[PDB]
Amino acid sequence: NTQFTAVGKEFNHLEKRIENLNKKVDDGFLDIWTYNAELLVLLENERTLDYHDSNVKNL
Amino acid sequence: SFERFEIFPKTSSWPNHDSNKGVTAACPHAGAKSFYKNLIWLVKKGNSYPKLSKSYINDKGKEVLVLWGIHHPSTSADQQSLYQNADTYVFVGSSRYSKKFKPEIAIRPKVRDQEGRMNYYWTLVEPGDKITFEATGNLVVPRYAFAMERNAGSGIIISDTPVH
Amino acid sequence: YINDKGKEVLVLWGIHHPSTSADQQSLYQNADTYVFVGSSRYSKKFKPEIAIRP
Repeated sequence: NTQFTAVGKEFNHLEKRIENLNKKVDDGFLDIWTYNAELLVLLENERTLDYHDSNVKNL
Repeated sequence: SFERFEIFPKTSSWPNHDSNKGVTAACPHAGAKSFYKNLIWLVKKGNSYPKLSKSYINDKGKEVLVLWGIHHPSTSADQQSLYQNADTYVFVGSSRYSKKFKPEIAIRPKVRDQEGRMNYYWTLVEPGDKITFEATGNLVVPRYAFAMERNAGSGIIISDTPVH
Repeated sequence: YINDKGKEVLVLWGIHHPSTSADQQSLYQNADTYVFVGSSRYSKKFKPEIAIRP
């Protein structure tokens, strides 16, 4: 999926708690996607080279 | 959409105050004391500064963004130089907005060689709405406003990267 | 008022800002007035802003 998003927010010397809430929402999403982007390609690469193996063995 | 227009024109709408002695070195142009183009530092006509009471109705199709300032002078000495009356107040009013300001007179660490300060405010008068100004000194009135449609859904890039 | 009720009590009030000095006096006679709500935690002194809004 892909919503129009405009990540990025400005705060001042006096709204630092918020700015840190915003920080963790981001880091939070980073750690999530990075992990799934990786295991996805990893496990999908696994299965794809078995497909091919499975395929000649069928021949 | 974003059209900038002049509501309170530097000529007609300021009969009883000085429309162009409102100028400081903090804001130089041509190496010569000037000021903002959209505001207008209304000072005392002669030895007078009557109650000013200007209103504007938003007839433009969209909503209009209005900015103004409140001037806090370094000392009682120049509060009088600028506006004669020592106790003053500004009052912006509107269907939704509404705040009475009172100038805080004190000496703050020189900045841009300035021991006084100016606070800037904004507010969005929606279509059909009126908005009253009213003052006895210390107001920095609008010259220009901005009518606009926002899709108010985006952000700011801060970068040294070229535009193409 | 002391809150003796078992739970917590939600209190609302208003501060009235009159159009003009004319009716500030009609309503409350004194021209300079203030309200003061106080409490163990809360505590604010209000002063009525007298002006004519749309």
